[PDB]
Amino acid sequence: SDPSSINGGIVVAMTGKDCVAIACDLRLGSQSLGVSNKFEKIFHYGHVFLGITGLATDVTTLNEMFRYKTNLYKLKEERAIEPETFTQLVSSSLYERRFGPYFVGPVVAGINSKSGKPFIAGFDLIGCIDEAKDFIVSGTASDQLFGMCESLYEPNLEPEDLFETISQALLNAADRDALSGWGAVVYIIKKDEVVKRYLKMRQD
Amino acid sequence: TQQPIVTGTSVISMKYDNGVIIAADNLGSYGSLLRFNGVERLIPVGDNTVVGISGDISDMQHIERLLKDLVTENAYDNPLADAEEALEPSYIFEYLATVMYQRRSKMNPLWNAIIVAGVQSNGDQFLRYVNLLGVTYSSPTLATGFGAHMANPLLRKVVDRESDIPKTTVQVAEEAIVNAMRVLYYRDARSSRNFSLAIIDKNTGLTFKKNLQVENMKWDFAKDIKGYGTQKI
Amino acid sequence: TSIMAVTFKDGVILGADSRTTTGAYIANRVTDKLTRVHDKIWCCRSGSAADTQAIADIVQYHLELYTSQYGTPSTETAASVFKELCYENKDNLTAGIIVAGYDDKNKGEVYTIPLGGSVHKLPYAIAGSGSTFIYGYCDKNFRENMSKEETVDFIKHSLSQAIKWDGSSGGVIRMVVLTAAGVERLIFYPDEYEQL
Amino acid sequence: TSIMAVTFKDGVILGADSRTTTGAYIANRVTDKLTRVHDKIWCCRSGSAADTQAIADIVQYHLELYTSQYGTPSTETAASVFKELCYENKDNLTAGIIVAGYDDKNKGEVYTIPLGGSVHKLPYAIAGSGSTFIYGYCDKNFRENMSKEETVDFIKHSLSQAIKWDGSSGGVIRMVVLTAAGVERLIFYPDEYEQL
Amino acid sequence: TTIVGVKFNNGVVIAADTRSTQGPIVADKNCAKLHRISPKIWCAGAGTAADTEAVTQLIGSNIELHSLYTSREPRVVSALQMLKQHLFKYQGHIGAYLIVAGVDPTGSHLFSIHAHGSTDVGYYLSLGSGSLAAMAVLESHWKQDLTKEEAIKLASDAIQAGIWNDLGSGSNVDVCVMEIGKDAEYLRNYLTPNVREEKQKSYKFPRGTTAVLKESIVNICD
Amino acid sequence: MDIILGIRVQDSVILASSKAVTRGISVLKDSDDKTRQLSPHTLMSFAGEAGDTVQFAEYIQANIQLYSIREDYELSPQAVSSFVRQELAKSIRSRRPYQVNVLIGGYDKKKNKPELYQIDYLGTKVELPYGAHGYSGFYTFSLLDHHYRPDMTTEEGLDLLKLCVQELEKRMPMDFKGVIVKIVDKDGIRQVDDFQAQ
Amino acid sequence: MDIILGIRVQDSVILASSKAVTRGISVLKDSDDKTRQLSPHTLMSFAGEAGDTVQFAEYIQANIQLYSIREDYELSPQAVSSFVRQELAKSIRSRRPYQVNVLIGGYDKKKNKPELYQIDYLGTKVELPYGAHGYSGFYTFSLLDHHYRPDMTTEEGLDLLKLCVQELEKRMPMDFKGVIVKIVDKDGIRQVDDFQAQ
Amino acid sequence: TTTLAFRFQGGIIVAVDSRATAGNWVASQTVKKVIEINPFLLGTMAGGAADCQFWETWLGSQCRLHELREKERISVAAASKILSNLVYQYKGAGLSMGTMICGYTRKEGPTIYYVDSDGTRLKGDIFCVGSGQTFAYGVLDSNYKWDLSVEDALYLGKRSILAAAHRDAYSGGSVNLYHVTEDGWIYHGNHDVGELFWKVKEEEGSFNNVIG
Amino acid sequence: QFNPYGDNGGTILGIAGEDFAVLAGDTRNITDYSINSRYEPKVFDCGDNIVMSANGFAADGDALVKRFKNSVKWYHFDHNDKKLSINSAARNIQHLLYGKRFFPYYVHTIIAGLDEDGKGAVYSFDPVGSYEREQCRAGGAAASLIMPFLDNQVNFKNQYEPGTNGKVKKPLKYLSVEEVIKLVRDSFTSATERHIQVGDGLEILIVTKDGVRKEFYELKRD
Ligand SMILES: */C1=C\C(=O)NCC/C=C/[C@H](NC(=O)[C@@H](NC(=O)N[C@H](C(=O)O)C(C)C)C(C)C)C(=O)N[C@H]1C(C)C
Ligand SMILES: */C1=C\C(=O)NCC/C=C/[C@H](NC(=O)[C@@H](NC(=O)N[C@H](C(=O)O)C(C)C)C(C)C)C(=O)N[C@H]1C(C)C
Ligand SMILES: */C1=C\C(=O)NCC/C=C/[C@H](NC(=O)[C@@H](NC(=O)N[C@H](C(=O)O)C(C)C)C(C)C)C(=O)N[C@H]1C(C)C
Ligand SMILES: */C1=C\C(=O)NCC/C=C/[C@H](NC(=O)[C@@H](NC(=O)N[C@H](C(=O)O)C(C)C)C(C)C)C(=O)N[C@H]1C(C)C
Repeated sequence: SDPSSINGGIVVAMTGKDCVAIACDLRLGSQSLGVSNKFEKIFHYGHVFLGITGLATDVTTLNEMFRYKTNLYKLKEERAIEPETFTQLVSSSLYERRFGPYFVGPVVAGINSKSGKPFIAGFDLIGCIDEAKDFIVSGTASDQLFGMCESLYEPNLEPEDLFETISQALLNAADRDALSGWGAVVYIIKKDEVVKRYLKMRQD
Repeated sequence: TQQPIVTGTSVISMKYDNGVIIAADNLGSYGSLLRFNGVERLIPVGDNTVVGISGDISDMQHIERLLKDLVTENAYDNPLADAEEALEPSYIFEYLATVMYQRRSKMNPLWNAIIVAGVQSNGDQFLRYVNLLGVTYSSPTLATGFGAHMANPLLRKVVDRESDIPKTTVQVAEEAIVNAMRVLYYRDARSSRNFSLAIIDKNTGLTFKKNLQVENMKWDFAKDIKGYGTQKI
Repeated sequence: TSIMAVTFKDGVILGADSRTTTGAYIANRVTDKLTRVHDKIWCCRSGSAADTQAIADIVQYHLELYTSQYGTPSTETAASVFKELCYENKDNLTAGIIVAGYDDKNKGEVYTIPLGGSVHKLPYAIAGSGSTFIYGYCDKNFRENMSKEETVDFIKHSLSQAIKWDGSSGGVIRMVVLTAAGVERLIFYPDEYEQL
Repeated sequence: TSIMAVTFKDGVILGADSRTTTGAYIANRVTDKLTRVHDKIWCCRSGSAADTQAIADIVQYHLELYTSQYGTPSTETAASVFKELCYENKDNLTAGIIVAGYDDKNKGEVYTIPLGGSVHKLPYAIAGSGSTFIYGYCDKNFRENMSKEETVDFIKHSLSQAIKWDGSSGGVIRMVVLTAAGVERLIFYPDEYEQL
Repeated sequence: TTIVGVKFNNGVVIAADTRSTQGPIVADKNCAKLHRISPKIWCAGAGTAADTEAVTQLIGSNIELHSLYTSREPRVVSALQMLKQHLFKYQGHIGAYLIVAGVDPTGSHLFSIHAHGSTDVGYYLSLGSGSLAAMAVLESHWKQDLTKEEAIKLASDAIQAGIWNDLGSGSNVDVCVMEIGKDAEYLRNYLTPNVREEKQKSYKFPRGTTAVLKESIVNICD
Repeated sequence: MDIILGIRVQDSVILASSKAVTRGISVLKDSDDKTRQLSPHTLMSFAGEAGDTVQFAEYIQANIQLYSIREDYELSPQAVSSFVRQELAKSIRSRRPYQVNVLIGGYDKKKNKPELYQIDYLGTKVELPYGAHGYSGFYTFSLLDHHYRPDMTTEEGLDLLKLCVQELEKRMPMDFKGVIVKIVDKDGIRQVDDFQAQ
Repeated sequence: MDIILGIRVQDSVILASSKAVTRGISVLKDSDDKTRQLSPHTLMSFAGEAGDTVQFAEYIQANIQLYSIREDYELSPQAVSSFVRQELAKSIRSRRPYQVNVLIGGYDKKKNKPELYQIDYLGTKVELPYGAHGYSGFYTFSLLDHHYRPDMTTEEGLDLLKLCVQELEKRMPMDFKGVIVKIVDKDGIRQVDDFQAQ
Repeated sequence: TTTLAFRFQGGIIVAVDSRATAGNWVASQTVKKVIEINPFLLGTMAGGAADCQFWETWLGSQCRLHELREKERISVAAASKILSNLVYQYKGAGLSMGTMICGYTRKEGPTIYYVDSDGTRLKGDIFCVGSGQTFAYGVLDSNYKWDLSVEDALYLGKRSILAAAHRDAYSGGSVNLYHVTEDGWIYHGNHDVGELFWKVKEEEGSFNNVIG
Repeated sequence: QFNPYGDNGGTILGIAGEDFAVLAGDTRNITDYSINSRYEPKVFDCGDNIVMSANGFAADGDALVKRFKNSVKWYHFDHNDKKLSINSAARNIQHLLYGKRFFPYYVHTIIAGLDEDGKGAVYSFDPVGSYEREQCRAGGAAASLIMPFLDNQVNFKNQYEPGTNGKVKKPLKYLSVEEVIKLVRDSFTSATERHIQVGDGLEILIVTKDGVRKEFYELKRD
């Protein structure tokens, strides 16, 4: 039935002190059948990251679309696109399919290279922009993620702390969702460096 | 399983320092036809309890007989029928609640929303709701149907929490009620300008005001409204 | 909704209630259902607000352009443009419209355009949910060539009964008088017409 | 179907059209919708012919037995038996009934029992498909305690308008006068009431 | 959602709550439902959030171009006509319910549009799920000839009626004042009556709590 | 449904596809080859709606062959699969979408490695050690989840299939009439003519 | 559906019944015996709805056995079948009807002749040289219509089945896991334990 | 849900998962899908929790009455038929249960009966019931032999539920093991998949797929 | 057609300590987007140190509690005011619910008390009676938001001993009533932020060998 519930999966972003984090599970199943535990849902164009939950085919399609668009954007603008701008591009791109949308739940995370300010935003399937200053959740376990975040979260966490927090939010939420899990990955983003870690979680 | 035919709209109520107030217009609609106009939807049981009913009127009339029967019955072999053993609001409610739920449980509901207002023997204010599904609840203010959406927001501004009851006088309360009735007359397309209002005070008893009317309405600005956008005359 | 148009000795008068609804909620209680499509050609709208407004807005545009090219349009012509729109788009419209206009050679004329898209020229016309309750009343009280005073009364009485029985009708009664003298807007409040 | 009952000075009068239909076909044009349940307690039937007849036939039986045991029944009592039947069987009936009776202590009384099964005592009542078209007319012409002549007129006028607009109504107008003097049947033909 | 519009003796003011929802879940606890069409023409929107934003920017964009073309200040009746004809073209499929207001060379204006394209005009209006709660307040306190401050109180009170009584409404109160003579003043978060109480505990985890399977640096430089 | 299996061993990809073709009440053929060679080192198996199945396969084939002639080069397996996904992805939003599922097995002569791609009619692409379309998965995914190693030989792999095919003949409700096996490797594509008892 | 076949040769009746029991996606058993002995010389095979099938068979069994004890006699095959039809005929108009089809093979020790009865869930009874319930008919009825003789031996009959069972394993879509055969004759009922290669 | 029971040279093995789902929501990971009818009788649960859990408890009561009445333990066949016939009484009403009745009696030896709300009752050596059944069958079918050390059989059962918990989204939590001998049933622990998976992966070299 | 069922929202929570247990619930009762009451008790003391709450459809929830309380009353009559053990209560609730298996009490119920060893106990049931004892459990509208949290903070899931290379799970220590009340409050204030059917107030009933004690805290009213 619900297209956004065929493959499953979740994504979640969070802001910390001069840093942003974004994580996702690795499951890609077909209803109850688990099919792949290597389906990362996070992508990036320059220093801007994009996570996408929803129907796998569209997740793939949107990534290929934003790569196309961000590449041309760099060639013409002669600079990499910023988080805020990209958010707009994501929003208009989705609304352009207003009456036959892609079944995805996009999440943007990054640091404005010019202002150094952390940025995260979520969108409904037709572009409605939700720009939160703390966290953004998406996926079949979004309710669980909201519960986790609303409690675990606290402002200006240091990278090392934000990592614990985001990982625990993701992990415990996925464990209550039959369609999420099968491995997770977490990105900790700072002005200078970006670290990627794979979490150890239940495989059921 | 049925479907209402002749119906009454909102029933609003709230409780003040000494008692409770309840009101309801005198209309009995038949779809969009404002068919009947002398319909009393406030049923006094004894004089410490008043039952306000909305919904299907035929079912209302039925619930009315049930109530009068309850009064007659309570009197049987009861030397304290109008003393220690008279009907209490809580009894009348529990009975109605019971009946309401049994009926929905048999898939043949009494298509109504009911509010029981009154004063307990110990002076306590009683105010509780029950509908065709058997659902029940209490609050400093209670309203059925359309009144739940428009009257409550207003009435709650007077008694927002428990500690507000003792600070509210009958004047203030009755005022809120009368104003809510006006507002409902403005936006509910199934409302009437005439209505009844009843007060149940632990000191003054039961005051049942019939034939009220919405007064002091603002309509003058209507003359300055022309067209729906660009029209000038 | 209760709307009517009556032709009398000096011209024609349009009348309407001011209630717009969405279910049992009165979205607007001071609505103006008497719409101007030309100097002395007005209409009464019933049915979909969105549809009747869109239609009226277009007719107004057509008559304005018509005027620029061939001078003043007749009341008949205005009814014709409405009809064309209501008939050709009958499958996507819910508009019951009454067209009333005053002209120096014909006094006042009234054309009723019901749901189907047909046109009917008449001495007077009633429409809207409230109209059903006053068919008898109006048939027994309308007279041709009444005076402005009698007409305003006939309308005030008719619509008060419509507003009385039909829940979709209410608010104030609005009137627009179209005669050689010009255009006059009348407004009557509840307190006045309720006790008639 | 157009049926009404008006209480006046000397008692009460019941009126009805005589058209029964099945679709657009007039199954009967001389129908008698004024049914007797007792000497001076009659009713007006609207809705299902089968249902209203079955109901009436039963009430009549109940009042006859009631009479055998406790003497004459009140008009109120008759309305009560109808109501009991219409309410308890609301899911399988389509009967809109008007109960009118004359008694020496109360003059004439009128109880209208609509589709739901509720009861409403009134100065007069109207019902049936035709009734909608005369709500305004009747509200503006009924007066309490009119004379037999005025009442017969009020009814003849009201029903002629109902018959005029509602296709489900037509034929002759039938009346039954219930007063201390007895029971009188009146009949009015098209040629007479049409040009009123 | 609760959005209202109130006229006062020399202008017009519009207000709204800041709750965004998806079913019974709050999507955004502080979104902005007030949209700028032109400097002095703002619009409050209810319904499908993406729609209120898109249609609002589309007409706004066209109003900007029209303004440059005609060398005149935008007029509210233009925003109103462009919006309604658009919504009408889409047979109500664009879930936008708007209250559009502002001041222009012809005075101050207050209208509302419904998803299917019909428009209203008045001195006080409300839309959204809190529509009824807000309107009860307005029906109880509006009077002709209100001062800028009176109007802001009334508008702000109506939104609260929504925030507190409507589950679909909540959080803060956003206001925008458009006075016939001055610049329009947008008051983002004019009221913030819903601050979360200090949490009972901190859930800051002791580092090393999460089991990591593998690590690596990501190359963002080209 | 039909049985479409794929398993990528050490230096090759093996595709097994049921041979039965049933229409309603009767099995019309027991030697059907549900496969198309897209290029000398790229093989694609398919299953799905009666007409779309072959129409889509042959369509993809034609294009890959045309690209080969024009460029005098053989697109990598990855590239071929990406092309196929794009095609199905378009299809999913077309007037009448291709109801076809496919497995793409190819040997990347450049990277010198075997590759297996699973793609459904929605345009969902995933690269796996082994995969399957239809119900087959429900049985084999845990068989292989158990007895599977990255460095297995082509011989070991074929034995692993034998294991899978057996389980399928034991628990699957239908008689798919055995499978046709094919191996894609550095030397191309060949069929294991002797599996009906291997 | 399940395979329920019956063929009446010279001095016996032979019943063949598929052994598979499948539930949705999985075959749960391959040795199921879809039969019940009603009396020493009367056997009944059945197919149909999951629960009703056995419930009805055992019910019939109980009654026939009770009649036997009470009368110290074995009802003729004809009588047994007439009882069964009456039972199904009642069922068809009951609140919840038995969705069961049956074949009744018996040897009338009195007339000294084998008899085969076909009866569907509607209470339709017919006596035939050979019969079948479900789809099996669509294949076998013309096989037997061809190679069938009244005076055939039990041995010839079993060969005729082998012919039928083969065609069914060739053209039927499902894997019914072979059949269990049984012979009813003057000496009673016995099973052909060796048909999985006879 | 995944439940399996199989007969072998050393008696009967019964293994189940412990996850309860309400749609895609994971309600619990600690549900007991095995009902201990008595020292020699076990029942497995698949389908609706309430239905199985309730009726199987009821079954225990019926078995106990039988024993008091007849002064003897009820046969596996009879216990399973009590449940079978009860369930058939409700056929069409909506009961949802895929059940396994397993036991050991002197007269029957190791016995396993499959009983579902359809009215289906079957005796067999191997049965896998639940949304994860196919997965369990995959592992079980290709490693089963009648000659398995009571310790090897135990692991095969455990491993089969592990396979299912991994692939099936509705199966998971932990594994509950049982061994049935004529002396009765012997509980062989609850194994959380959270630790079991990694252990098995590392030690066996399987699940080589998953990234570790 | 007639729908015999409704949804009054609400959210409940139950946590077990070593010698105590708690059952909490918001005090908001709703119907669609309207609030019926900001304070309508949902967790009840049924005697013998048993606390229960049947959340979901209020009519059914009340009927059940009533029926269970009555069951306790007769348990006393029939067995000399003998205390009804919590496990026994649970088996009884199961029969009450399954009794209506084909026209279910549209509720999710939880009960709390002490077991026969004085230890804290929590039991939760599904609409038709499936039940199990647990250390903690959330039920209702925001159950999906609270549970994950409790899995983490009460049973220390996905938490490992720092520096143990994620090989040693954090041990299962046991919360004190004070530490429990904190989790309860944070669970609800959090739920209150994201779920429109949660708010107004939080009522907690605490069970110890000394009886049942109540605690009440307000929650945002928007
Ligand atoms: C006259 C009353 C009528 O003639 N007929 C009743 C139908 C009312 C139409 C109009 N009001 C609306 O269109 C309102 N929107 C609306 O009703 N939307 C539907 C809904 O049920 O919500 C949708 C399309 C299913 C709103 C735009 C005001 C009305 O009040 N008509 C009046 C008169 C012509 C204004
Ligand atoms: C008054 C008119 C009404 O009040 N209502 C209109 C419905 C008419 C009822 C009655 N006539 C009949 O019942 C006739 N049968 C009939 O309509 N059958 C249906 C049909 O459409 O054919 C069936 C049930 C679907 C026939 C029995 C005369 C009628 O004329 N009502 C009058 C007045 C009360 C006689
Ligand atoms: C005002 C509240 C309302 O007026 N009405 C309640 C419906 C809410 C609308 C909006 N939130 C959304 O639109 C959410 N997205 C969404 O609903 N998408 C549809 C879907 O079914 O998934 C698509 C368009 C078919 C999400 C963007 C939050 C909302 O909160 N409305 C507010 C106010 C205007 C923000
Ligand atoms: C085994 C999984 C399955 O075999 N099948 C999936 C369906 C799951 C059923 C069971 N969980 C429940 O039954 C839940 N309760 C429930 O669904 N109640 C119904 C309702 O609509 O509320 C009632 C019966 C109408 C709840 C108890 C978790 C489940 O998880 N099945 C497992 C195993 C047997 C526990």
